[PDB]
Parts: sequence; C-alpha cells; structure tokens
Amino acid sequence: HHHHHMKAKDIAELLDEPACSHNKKEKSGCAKPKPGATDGGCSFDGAQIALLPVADVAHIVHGPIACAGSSWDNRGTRSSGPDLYRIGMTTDLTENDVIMGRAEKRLFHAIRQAVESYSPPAVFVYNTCVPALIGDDVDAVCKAAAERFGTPVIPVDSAGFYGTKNLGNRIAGEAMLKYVIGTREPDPLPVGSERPGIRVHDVNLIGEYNIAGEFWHVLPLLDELGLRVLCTLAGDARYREVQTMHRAEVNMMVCSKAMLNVARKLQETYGTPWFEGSFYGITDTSQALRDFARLLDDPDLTARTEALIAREEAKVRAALEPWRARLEGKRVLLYTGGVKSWSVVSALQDLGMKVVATGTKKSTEEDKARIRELMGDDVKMLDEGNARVLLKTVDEYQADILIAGGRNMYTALKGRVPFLDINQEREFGYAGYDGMLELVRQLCITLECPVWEAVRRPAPWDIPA
Amino acid sequence: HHHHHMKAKDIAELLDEPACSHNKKEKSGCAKPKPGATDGGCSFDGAQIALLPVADVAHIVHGPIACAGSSWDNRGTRSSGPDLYRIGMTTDLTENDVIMGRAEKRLFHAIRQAVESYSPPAVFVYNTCVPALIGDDVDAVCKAAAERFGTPVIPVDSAGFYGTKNLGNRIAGEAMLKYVIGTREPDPLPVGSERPGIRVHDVNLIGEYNIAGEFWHVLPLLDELGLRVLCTLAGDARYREVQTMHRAEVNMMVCSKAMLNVARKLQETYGTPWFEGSFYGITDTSQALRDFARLLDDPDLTARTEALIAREEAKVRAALEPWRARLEGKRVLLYTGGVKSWSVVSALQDLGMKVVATGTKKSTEEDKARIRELMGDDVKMLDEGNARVLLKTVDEYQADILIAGGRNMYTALKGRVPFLDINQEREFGYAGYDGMLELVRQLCITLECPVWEAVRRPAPWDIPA
Amino acid sequence: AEIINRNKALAVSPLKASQTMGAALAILGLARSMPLFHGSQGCTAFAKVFFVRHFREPVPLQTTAMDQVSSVMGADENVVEALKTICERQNPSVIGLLTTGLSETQGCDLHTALHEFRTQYEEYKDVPIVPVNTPDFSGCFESGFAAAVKAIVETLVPERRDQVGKRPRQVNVLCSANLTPGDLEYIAESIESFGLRPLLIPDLSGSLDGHLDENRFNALTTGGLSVAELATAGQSVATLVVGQSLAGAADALAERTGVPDRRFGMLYGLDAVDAWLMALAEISGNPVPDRYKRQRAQLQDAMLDTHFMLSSARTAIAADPDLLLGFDALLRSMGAHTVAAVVPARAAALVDSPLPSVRVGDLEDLEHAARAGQAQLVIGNSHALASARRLGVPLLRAGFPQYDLLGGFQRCWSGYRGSSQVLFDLANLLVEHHQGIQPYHSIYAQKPAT
Amino acid sequence: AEIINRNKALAVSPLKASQTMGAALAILGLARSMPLFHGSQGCTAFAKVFFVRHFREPVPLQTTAMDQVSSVMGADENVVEALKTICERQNPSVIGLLTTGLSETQGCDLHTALHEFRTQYEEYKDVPIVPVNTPDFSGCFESGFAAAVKAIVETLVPERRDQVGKRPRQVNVLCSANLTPGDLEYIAESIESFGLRPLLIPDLSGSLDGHLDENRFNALTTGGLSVAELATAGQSVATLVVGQSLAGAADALAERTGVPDRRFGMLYGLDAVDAWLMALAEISGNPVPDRYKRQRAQLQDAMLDTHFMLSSARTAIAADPDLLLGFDALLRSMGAHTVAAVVPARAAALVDSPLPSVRVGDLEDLEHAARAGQAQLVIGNSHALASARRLGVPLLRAGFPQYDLLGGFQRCWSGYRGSSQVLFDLANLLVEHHQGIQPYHSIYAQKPAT
Ligand code: SF4
Ligand code: SF4
Ligand SMILES: [Mg+2]
Ligand SMILES: [Mg+2]
Repeated sequence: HHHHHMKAKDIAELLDEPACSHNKKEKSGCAKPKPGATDGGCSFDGAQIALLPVADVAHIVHGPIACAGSSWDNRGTRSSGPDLYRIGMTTDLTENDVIMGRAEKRLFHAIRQAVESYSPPAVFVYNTCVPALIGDDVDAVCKAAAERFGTPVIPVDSAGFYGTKNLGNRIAGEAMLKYVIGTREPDPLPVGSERPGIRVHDVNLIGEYNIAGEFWHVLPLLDELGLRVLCTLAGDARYREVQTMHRAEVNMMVCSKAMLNVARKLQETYGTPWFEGSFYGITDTSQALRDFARLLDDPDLTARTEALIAREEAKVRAALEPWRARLEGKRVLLYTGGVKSWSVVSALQDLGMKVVATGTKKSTEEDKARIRELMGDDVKMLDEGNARVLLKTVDEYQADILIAGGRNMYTALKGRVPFLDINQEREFGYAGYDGMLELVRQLCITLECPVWEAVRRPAPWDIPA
Repeated sequence: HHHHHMKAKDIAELLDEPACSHNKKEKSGCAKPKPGATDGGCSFDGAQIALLPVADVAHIVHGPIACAGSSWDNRGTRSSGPDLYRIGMTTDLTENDVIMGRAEKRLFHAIRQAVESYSPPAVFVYNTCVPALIGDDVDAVCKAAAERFGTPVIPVDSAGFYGTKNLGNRIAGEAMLKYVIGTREPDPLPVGSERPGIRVHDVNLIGEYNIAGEFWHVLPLLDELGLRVLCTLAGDARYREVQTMHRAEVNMMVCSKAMLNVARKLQETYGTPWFEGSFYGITDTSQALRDFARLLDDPDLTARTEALIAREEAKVRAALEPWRARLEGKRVLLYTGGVKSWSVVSALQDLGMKVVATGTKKSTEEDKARIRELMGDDVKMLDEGNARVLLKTVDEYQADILIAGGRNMYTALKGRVPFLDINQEREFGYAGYDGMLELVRQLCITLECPVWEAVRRPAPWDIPA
Repeated sequence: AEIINRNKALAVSPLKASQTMGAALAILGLARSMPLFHGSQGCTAFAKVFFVRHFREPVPLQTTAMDQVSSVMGADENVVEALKTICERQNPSVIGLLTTGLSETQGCDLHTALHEFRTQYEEYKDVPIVPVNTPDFSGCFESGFAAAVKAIVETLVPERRDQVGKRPRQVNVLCSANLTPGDLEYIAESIESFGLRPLLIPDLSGSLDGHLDENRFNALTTGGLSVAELATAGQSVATLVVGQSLAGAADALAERTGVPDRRFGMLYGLDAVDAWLMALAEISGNPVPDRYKRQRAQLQDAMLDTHFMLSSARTAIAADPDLLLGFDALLRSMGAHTVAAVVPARAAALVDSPLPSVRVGDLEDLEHAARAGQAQLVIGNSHALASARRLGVPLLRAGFPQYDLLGGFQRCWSGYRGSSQVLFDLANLLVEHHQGIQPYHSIYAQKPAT
Repeated sequence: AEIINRNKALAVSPLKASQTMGAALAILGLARSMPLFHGSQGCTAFAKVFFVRHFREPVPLQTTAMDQVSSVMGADENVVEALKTICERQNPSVIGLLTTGLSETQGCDLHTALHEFRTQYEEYKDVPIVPVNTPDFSGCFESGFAAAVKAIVETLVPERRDQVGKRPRQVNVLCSANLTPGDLEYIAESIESFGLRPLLIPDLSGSLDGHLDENRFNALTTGGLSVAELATAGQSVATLVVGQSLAGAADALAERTGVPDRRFGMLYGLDAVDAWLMALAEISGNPVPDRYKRQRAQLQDAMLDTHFMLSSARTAIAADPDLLLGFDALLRSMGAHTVAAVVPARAAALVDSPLPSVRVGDLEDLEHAARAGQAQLVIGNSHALASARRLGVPLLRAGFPQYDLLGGFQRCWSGYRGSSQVLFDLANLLVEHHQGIQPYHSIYAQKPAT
C-alpha cells in the first residue's frame, strides 16, 4: 500500500532528534525486534502511558479489545480530582467492522457517545494496528467530530506496529505540540496568592507522571519558591493546563529523553529555555531547583533556593542517619529495561551503596552511555532478553538486591533474590527529599526480610544424612 | 445467714403486684426451676436488659467474668448518640477478692476508674451472685463513691440467684423510682418548636427498648401530635431524661407487665395516670395513640389523633395490599418463652393468618390468660422445656412457620421449619405502621424460600430403587 | 434467556478480554509450554501484564514481532523465525500458535506458515505446535479458551476408537477458563476419592497454582497437562465436561476417541455437586465417600443460616456465561434474584437460561442495569470495583482479572464447601453494608446537644 | 516475654471469657454429651448465647438451678436432682459436671455431691460423669478447656501401661480450645494421609462443625469423640499435643497410659507445619505425601508475594496465649512485628516467648497499647472490632466469640494452605486500608474550582 510508505517517513523524522547527544548513532532502542525473543511494549502503549494522566479527558482507544481490554485502569498515576482517564473507552471493533470498512463510522459515534455521556474538556483518540493497516483516517474522523459536537478531539496516531513504547511517547508529545499547546493563555495568578517579595515565575514539568502521588512532595517546594507550574506533563494534569504550556519561562525535562522533542520544539517555537534533571535523590532534587534559579535570572529566587536547599538537606540528612548503618555497603544490581532506571541510581549513591548497572543491545544509547560513565568503557552488555543471564549476573557480582522494572520481578522473586520495583506501576513515592525516606524504608523492608532464608532452606525431608 | 432472710422479704414484696389482674394466683413465671431442665436467664440479666439502653451511663457489672464477659455488647437497642452502654465494664473479681473480702474495695476503685476515664452523667452498679452471697454492701459502696467522686452511683441490687429475668426488670424499675426519678425538672420546650394551635403534652413510654431502632417509627407520630416524650424507658434514653419522668401527664406501659410496678408507683406518688398498650400492628398502634388522647383531655389533640390515624392507616393498608395474597391463610405457631411474644400476635391478625399460641407451666399467668382468650379455656400447656414437644406441636397443627424467641431458632431451623425471631436481639424493626411492612417482608423471606424443600428432600444416593 | 445484543458504539469500562488471552491461558495449562501470539509486540506485553497481575507468577508468552513492513508485505517469515528461536532457546514440550486481529486482517494462513517451518527445521519435528485461529475482534476470553482446548484435543490426541477403557480407572476432565487452580484441585481430589484417576485437560493447577519451583529459573510452564499423558485420552473410560462453553471441544474429543461423556455447568450449588458426585459414583461403582456426605449436610446448614440474608437478595453479575449460569443457579437455590446480568459476548448456553434476559455489554451497562434493578451486591472481576463503589454496594470478586486481591486466583468456588463459602461471603457482605432504621431526632427531645 | 500482670480495678471491654465456658466447650467435643453447670440459671443462659452466636448451631447446656435459698443452705441436692433428670430425659453417653464461682464460694465439694448421686441412682452407673473444678474467678476460657481435657482423660481413659501399640496405626491428638472444626479436619486428614488413624481428644469437628443432622431434633451433641473410642487411648503408638495449653493434660495422659508424646504449638507457618509432618513421617515410617510437598512450595510463594506488605507490619493481637504464640511465630517468619500483645490471663508458655512482653488485660488495654505502638492492623475476636474501628485499623477475626462473621467458627487456620490464607488476608487488609501520599493543592494551580 502507498499510504503506509508515508507513515514510515514520519517515524524516521521522530527518530531524528537533534537535541539528543546520540543522534549520530545507530538507534538501538528502536531496533527491529527478534521474533520469539521480544519483551517490550508497543507504540500505542507508549502514547497512552504519556497522555492517560491527563485526568479529565475522554481517552478513546480505537481498535479491537486486545488493545484496551487487557490494559485499562493500570496507570500508576494519582489524580487530585477528576478520574475519567480511569474509565476504559474503546470502539471494540467487530469482524464486520474491519471487513465492511465500518470502523470510521463506529469511531465517529464513539466520540459522540463519550461527549454526550461525560461532557469532557477534550477527547484523545488513540490509533491501533488493525485500523492503521486498514483504510482508517483517524485524523479526519477526529476533525469531523470536533466540528459536529463542539469538543476538541485530538488524534494520537500511534499504532502498535510503528515501533517501541519510546516512539509512542514521541508521538504523544507531537500530538500535544500540534493540537493542544498554544491554544489557550494562562489563568491570572489566583487571588490571595500575592506573597510580598516573591516574584512568581511560570515553569513546565515535562516527564513527571506523579506515580503513587510522588510529585506531591516536589509541588510544595516549587510553591514555596514561587514557581507556578503551568503544566506537569502529565502528572495530575488537566487539558486546560496543557493548552497554556507555550507561555512558560523555563522547561524542565524530568527523567526522560523520549519527550526531548517537546522541550526542543518549545524552544524553537516560543523561545522557552529548558534543562534536563530529576527529582530522585537529595543531590538531584537540589540540582533541579538550582537549575531553575540559574535560568530565571532572579537573585531573590536564587537566594531563597539556597535557603530551601539548606533547610531541606539538613532535615533529610538527619532523618537518614538512624538508617545509614542498615543500608551501607549493600550491593545493588540495577537493570535498565528502558523504564528510566538510571534516574533512581543517583538516590542509591546518597546512601553509600555500590551499584552495578547493566543493560542489553536492545537498550537505548542513553542507557549505554550512563553504564560507560559508572562501570567503565569496556563494559559487558547482556544483549538477549534471557532472564537467566540477569540472574547469573546477580550471583556473579554478589548482589544483595535487584532494582529493575516490574517485568523482572518474578525473575528475582523466583530466583530467591530481593527486588525493588521502580516502574510506572509501584505504590510508593520516591521523589524529592521526602521520597528518600520511603525509598530506604522499602529497601529495608525487602532486604531485612526473614522470608529469604525460608525460601532458600530446603524441605526437612530433602536434607541429606 | 440473717442478711439473706431480709433480702427474700423484699423479693416477695416485688412479686406482690396489686396493679396486675393475676396477683391472687400462684406466680408461675417466678417459680423454682427444675434442675437439669432449665432454659431461662437470671435476675441480673433482666436488670441489664431494662437499664443498659440508658446509653450514656457507665454500666459496671460487679462480679466475676461469667456475668459480664459472656453477655457484653449484646443489647438489640440502638442509640442516636452516646454508646458508653456498649463498653463492657466489670470488676472481674479474682479468687483472692472473694476469699480476702476485698470486693468492696475493688468495686469502689472500679467506680473511680470509670468516672475518671469516661466522665459519664451517672454510673450504674449491678450486683451479681458471688458478691451477694459474701454479703457485699453494694448500696453503701455506691453511696460512698457518689459522694467522693461527685457522680451519681445507682445500685441495682439484682443478683442472678434472686429469681428470673422478669424479677430483674422489677428491680431495675425500683432502682429508677428510688434513686433517679424525681431528681430533676424537665427542660423548657426547645426554641423554635412553637407550633400555633398545638398544645404540647408530656408523656412517658415505659417498656419501649428501641430494638433495631423500631421506636424511630413511633417517635415521628408522637412528635406530629405534639407529645413530648419526657423519657422512653429505656429505648435511646439518657440519664437526664429518666430524672424528669415524674412530671409526665400520661404514662404508657409498652408490651410489659414486669415494669407495672413503675406505672403504679408513679400514679400513687405523682398522680400520673397510665395505660397498657402496644406499638405492634396497625390496630395496636392506633389504639395506643387513641388512649393518649383519651387521657390528655384535649379535643384538639383528639381530632388531630383521628386525622393522623386516618392518614397512616390509608398509607399502610395500601402498601400491604400487594402482599395480602402471599401471607393469607399461612399457619403460624407462636411460642411464649416469657419474651413478650403475645404483643406481636395482634400484628399477625392484621394479615389474615390463623395463629396457634402455646405456652408452658413455667410461663407467666398473663401468657396463660392470653392463650385461654384465643385458643380456648381447655387449652393444653407444654409444661417442660423439651424442644421436641414444641417440634411435635408444629407438625400437629400443620404449622408453616414458628414465631418464638431467638433461643428456639435452631429447634425450628434444624427441624426443617421456617422461623421468625421476635426477641431483644433481632436486626429488624416491626413497630408502628412502617414496621408492619418490614414484618411481612421478613415473613415472606423465610416462607417463600426454596431452601426448605432442599433440606427436606433426601440425598440422591439415599434414594431406593 | 433473551439476549440484549451490543448496540452502542463505545465500550465504556470494558468487561471483555481478548479471545487470544483465553487461548493463551489454555496453552498455559500444559507442562513446559510457550504460547506464541502472531502479531505485534504490544498484544503479548498486555497479555503478560494481565496474567502476571492476576496469578502473581511469571508467565511464558512470546510474540512474532510484526512491524510496519511485515504487516503490509506479509508476516509468515516472522512465524517461522519465532518457532525456530523458541525451539532452540527453551526446547519446549509444546508451543501454542495463536493469531491476533492484526494477523487475521492481513490474511495469514496458519497452516501455510507452520508447514514452511516444518519443512525448513526438521530438527524440531517432535515439538508439537498447536495452531488456533483466535482474532481479537471475535468471541471473547472464555470462547477463546474453549477454542484452544479444541485445537489441543485435535493436535495432541490420536485419532482412534478401539481403545476406550484401556486405562480402566482413568476419567477425562475438560476444564473451562473460569475453573481456578483451586477448582481444579477439588475436581482432581474428588475424582481420586472414588478410586478414579483424573486426567485434567488442561491443568492450570500444575503451572499457575502459585508454587515456588525447585529450579531458580524456569522459562516455560513448571507443570500442567503433559503431552505424553494427553495422548492417553482415548484409553479413558469416560470424559466429564465442566462448563457449557466447551461443548465444541467435547464433540471434537468424542468423534476422535469415542469415549462417552456427561456434561456439567459450573460445580456450584446443591444440585450441581449432587449430579457431579452421582456420575462419579456410577462410573467407579464405589459409593459417595462419607467425607462428601458430611459436606452436603454442612452445605444444607450453610443454606439454613444464610437464608435470612440471601432470600430475596437482588444481585448484579458481570461475568463469562459459565460463571453467570453457575452463580444464578447457586443464588436461585437461596431465593436470591439476579436483577442484572451482563456478559462480554454471546453464548448458546445463555439461550437455555431461567433469566428473562441477559445483556451483552460492558461495566457501564452493568452499573445502569444494577441501579435500575436496585441491586444490593455485585459479583464481578476487579474492574467491577468502581461500578460497585458508584452504586454504593459490596463487590464479591470473581473471574479474571483479580489484580487487587492476593490469592484470589486460586479460590475454590466448586464443591459443597466451596458453595458454602460463597454463601457466607455474600451473607457477610450483605450484613456489613445493611444500614438499619436511621435515628430520628425528636423536636421535643431532652437530649444534650449531640 | 515479661508478663505485665492485671493491675486496674475495672476491666473495660473484657477480652476474657469464663473458665466454665471453656470446660463446657471441651465437653461439647464428646459425642452425645451434656455439659452441666453447678450454679444459677443465668451462667448457663449466657454461655448458651455465647456458643449459639459463635457456632450458629444448637448447644446442649444445662444448670443445677441454684436459687437464693439453695445458695446459702447448700446446693448438693440440686446436683443430684440435675444428674438424675438428664440421665432419664436424654440418656447421655457422658455428662460434664462443671462448677461456677457461686458453687465454689459456697464450698460445694464435687466428689461428695457426685458420690451421693452414684449411691442413690444406681440405675445410671454406666453413664460417666466428668467432674471439673472451673470457678469463674480463676483462669480463663483456654485454661478451663485444658483443665476439662485433663478431667476427661482422668475419667474416661483406663489406668494401664502394658497396651502401648495395641492399635499400631492409632495416634492420639490432644486438641486445644482455639482449634476450630476446620483445623481439626486438617489434623485428622493429614494424619490419615500417612496411614495413621487419628484419635482427636476432644473432637469439635463432629459436633459443632455446622452440619444438618439426619434427626429433626437432637438434645445432645450430634457427634465428636465417643467414650468407647476414648477408652482405647492406652492402645495407641504416640500422642501428639496441639497447643501448649494442654501441657497438664498431656502429662495426665502420659502417666496413665505410658504412650509417648511430641508437643506442638499452633500449626501456623512453615516451621510449625514442617515439624508436624516430620513427626508424622517418622511415626508411620511412610514419607510426606506429594500433596503436602506441593503445598509447602505454595506457602513459600505466598510468603514471597506477601513479603512486600507484611515485612515490618506492626500488628496488635488480643487473643488466648496459644493463638498469640501461634500468630507471633507466623508473623515473625514474614518480618512482621507484634507491637501489642494482650492475653486474658497468665500462661507458662508466655514466659518462653520471643516477645519482649505480653500484657494480661482487656480490649481497652489493647486499644492503648496498639495506639502507642502504632499498630496497622488488629487480630482479635468480634469484640475487638469496636477497638479497631476506634484505632482506625482493619480487623482480622480470630478466636471466640465470632457472632458477626458467618462461617468464621469453622475456618481452617492450620497447615500450609490454612497458613497461606492468613498471609493473603493480612496482606489484603493492609493494602485496602493503605492511604498513600495525600494530594497537595498548589496555591498557583490552573485547576477549575468548580
Ligand atoms: S448473676 Fe449469677 S446466674 Fe447470672 S451470670 Fe452472674 S453469677 Fe451467673
Ligand atoms: S496497538 Fe497493536 S500491538 Fe498494541 S495492543 Fe493493539 S493490536 Fe497489540
Ligand atoms: Mg505467586
Ligand atoms: Mg449452623
């Protein structure tokens, strides 16, 4: 087909990211998967991961039940109000809809039903493999529905077969830049918020998804400094916040490189300067706050930023001291499964734990660069998705705990090895200074557990004489 | 001992009730039980069943753990606020307390602890068998504690070995007349409660225990008519309401004859006229309201009473009609286990059900008089507490359901017979016009159940060829 | 029952799970097996998360990795490359080749792509591959599971007729999707108590029962129905069918073996368990053990003690047809009425139901129906929690998925003891939530400012 | 553990239940038995309500009907009149003659009143009467039960020594108060799986298991331990003791028969069940069945999956010493800490506990200790719910009474599977109640107020 050749051109434009340092390298993250040896998620999963936390919007999945039916209500995000994003919404295409070409009609009436029943600020329509393969003009359906029903309908053209979850995050960002960002001016500063001596600056947090409500540890610090977050994309976000992103003074890239197209395009279009950073660990949280003052050119903000850091660092270092002995010197094996695992490494450094980070050939070039930075330039990559290689690596380095994404949980649990989840599905917050306390509590919970000696000890009948 | 001969004199004075019609008869309710063939409760039990619904009071049980430990938090009453009556409070006497005679000291410090920890309006102290035998002057301990701690202590001298649960209800009433009633004037009519044309009259409801909140179906009717209930003894009662009982204009005896000493003594001492009645069934609820108007000598109240009756009877007869066919002609076997079972008979009459009431030799003379009134003067009494006799009676009269106290529940359930509970432990209200609806729903629930044919049919392997 | 078919364009709060997942679950009930989805990487990833969150165990699941190029130009080579890769890296006892909506839309003929692998890699001739046509746009999780047992029966059972009875004590059991590893343990043990030898097809109680295997690492299913044992299905005296959904697999087994069968719905309630034990007693010749006679009297007691709260109780059920029909019969023996019944897709067994109607729909439809009918409880999976909170009523979790309840994957609903526990749980939920007569505050009350 | 003894004058929300009730429960574990309280009618009435509300079954329980006159003048005649009345009306297999606080205070010698009945009514010589001194002011429900098993052993077992091993597969089991009818079923079945013939002393799983008997009406216990079978105690090969509270009854049985014993606590957790099955394998000579080997791997998995929520969990327990020690050990293997432990009375087994201290108090004491220790969940009976609700924490019902939970009287807590279900239940309560990071509302937020 001729329509599918023009789609593969757009995919190559997204993979060409001049803002990243590994643009002149062979893109290993988005490489052709090996049949019968693949473990990752599709582009549809990637776009929904980035746009679902926009809480008040109708999130319609266009396609058969395999796409939404197996994946709905599984976002580790927390909302402070609306929860329409938790409702599974899908066209649930029948065989006759694919054969008779009745999927555009089905999608059109699905947007109408969502608008009538829930009256949302906006509707996001996600494209999937079946409608992308067949003749399905998702863009034109969304354009027609926006006009006929009066509610903005944004099309995220991210069918699963386009690529990996990281490609979906780029397509999600592209959909926001093209249809949402720049469509509404920010609200005036709330009445009563006038703090004399505090200059309020507008900022964006791109890549913060408020997993388990962890951003609600950072939000009070930003508030104390006088930083109005126009939009946290997409942690606890509302459609109306996203529209105003163009009027931010500084942009912060939070633990992500798949959303780098957003920060770059916002600097090219609106002149908004940006910076990469993280809120995982003491050193990282303080550096993120220091970078904001550096780009906002305000000496009063800079002085208050140092004052906040000196206060929060004194409180957190005092609280971490009774625990310091319990986690000092514990060996940690970190695995990078493209689930932003390197961001939590800095937090483990603030505890005196030697970490052995490892990755595969299918991992991104940024994951590989961070492994050469700490382990060494002649490091060894696992390459294949064989979990027995990862288990062997634990025993090789005498690792006490495996820190990786939730997929590798049963590899460590069944291999009788302590594990700590750091994926977009955990129930514990590790961001900011307060999050450091929860991280050491969770590390001690699994490490100091008597369950490990019980599962390693054999049955009393399987004991030799 | 000579202290125990003076106690048995007071017991005979309580059993001499000139207000009752069966005073010149052989008191069968309070008769010497048969050893190895007894089923009833002790005087302490009846005393607690009568005063525990005085919700805000500290009810301390003086004695070993057999009395309170097995009986606490099992009152079918419902309160609208305070719940201190739900806390089990007991002296929990040790062996050394009984031997060394340290129980008065124990009780004295138990009142102190209850006053200090919970600050109640009053503390009630209930005597039990062990402390009664060893002498323990409960009255003098209460008197001393009232003075030293400033909170009224009311002694309810009702050790279990004095007699039956009915004797305990008399002792509870005596304790109220002697220490509580007449100690405080009623509150002025609440502000805003002014209703032109309505003369507010003060009444008392003696014997209404608010089982499952059923009195909250009668309370709005009394309120509409302009009847201030000074105190409902003891349904949803407070210590302060009981103090004002002497200033009532009319007293209503609710489904009880054990509290008849209260109504009689209030008429002898304060001149308060009284009447016997019930709130079980349409005819009874309307008769109770008609009797109030008859004794309050107010033509405006009498006219509004007829208007309330015509309104509530039209609403309830219309609501009962769709059910009328489902319960018409169903045979009911009623058993009187001294648990005021005859009060619900009138409600069953309002449904067109032929009821076969039966009792024993150990039943009260009032239970026997009501059986001669309906069944006939040559009726047959079961005499012994053998439950197989009661089961035989069900099959003899072709009974469809057994209506008796919760004790006989497993006799009917295990005997494959439908049962309806009417004791001070049920979770459904049957009082007033609204209660009639719940009664027919509960009757249909157990009668129309397919579970009965399933438990009567034999196993498929126990079916011959 | 009269079916109210799907009519609305938007499935809101989907009840239905894919046909492909159910088929993978059946493949998962085979020892040392690897299910293989022919489609994009995302279908497998979502299925893996679905099962991992329900069972709380590692789940073997692979993909042919269909990209933009292989979806238009053709993906038969991906099937051959995946079969070779799994055969060399994990050396399986059996592989399940299941198709997705993407592969069926393209037009991938299973019997062509499999043939090409068989002619290129003859070194893996003895590794049986079960082919099943399971596109996501058709059927559901339950029917998909039922389709995989039919394909399993047609692939791993020999086509004979002369061996019926060769294994005199062996009795086949066709198990359905909603039979938990706990239900399967009751089936096997009850059969074993009659002296009989159970042959469970498939056996999830061997793979996903929730056990810590001896090996530190396993790539395939740690247990279940072996292909060696499954080949002895013709030698069995009788075949018991548990769940109406497997009617097509029971016919496939009956034509190919000749082994006579007795069919059952769910083993729920007084009558379903009676008929289960009667067939077992007749087949083995031995009487019903005293152990099961005592549990019948315990169920009768459980039905007496819970009748007060369950007679006339209005329930709302959102589950597969086998669970709906199994729970309706259980509740009907108590006098409880199913006032709302929603299924993910049509089923022949629904036509023969005592309910007036059953809706094909989603969890939004369930909420609308339960509210109309004034439901007091909801029986449904974890997704049904929000519907129940919005309705203000308790939820009793059943069916897939159960990501919010630890140990829910292995609950035994089956049997006399299993039926009693459902009655106690429905009774306890109904009691805990029952708000009695609300306090009335008299306008003349002598009550201190409450 | 250091026992913080009873100190305050007022017991608030009593945890403790009378010794007389516990002794009656042990008598209730004997077939066709009638427990008889020597005291006023009210003690028996309260005990009957207590058991009827927990088991939800009819409970045989009589009284000697001591009134004001017989309490001062002497009540030995009431004992004789009650024994004669029960012997003629119900013709029992065994009668339990238990004293109350009232009878002990008066000075009623059991062995005088019983002797007088034996010399007056010789027609009832073959009806054994078990005399046990259990006044309400001493001990508790659990110790009372244990004191009734001692009297039962001394009354219905012959004093011999030369018959050890006459029934080669027979193994006595001395059961404690907190062993539910479902726990007793696991004990008997596990023993039977090793080929041994269990002899449960007493057997509540035969009387109060919750079954509908063949007879429409039964006046005595429908089942349990028969006196005919109990006389064959000396003929066994070994006696297993389940629950440290039965140390005195195990010594009484050991001196009178010579049958050697191995003593255990509650069969909760990996180590307690391991030692239970090891003793059984050694006694019978046969290995541990594959069925129990699979359940050990299943418990190891539930421990892995619930470690995340149970490691470091702070719990508050208000239960009998056997349950406290049995739950503490189960929780200690998971890394969970018992931060509050309240028992109704002292126990020797408490002295040998890893807990730093145990308080002898009530539910009010539990509420304060749990609040001080920052407990996250409470383990106790139906009475502990109001303390848990005041604390804001979930409750896991355990022990007597359980008047608010249907089917809780028969829950099997013992073994690998029974232990696994406690881990899933504690984990699930903990997760359902876990309130995470609370939302912070920014003072500069672009969030619509309406
Ligand atoms: S008052 Fe007497 S008969 Fe009643 S519970 Fe107390 S000791 Fe027993
Ligand atoms: S988008 Fe494609 S790969 Fe992803 S779930 Fe849907 S069909 Fe599967
Ligand atoms: Mg598991
Ligand atoms: Mg029962």
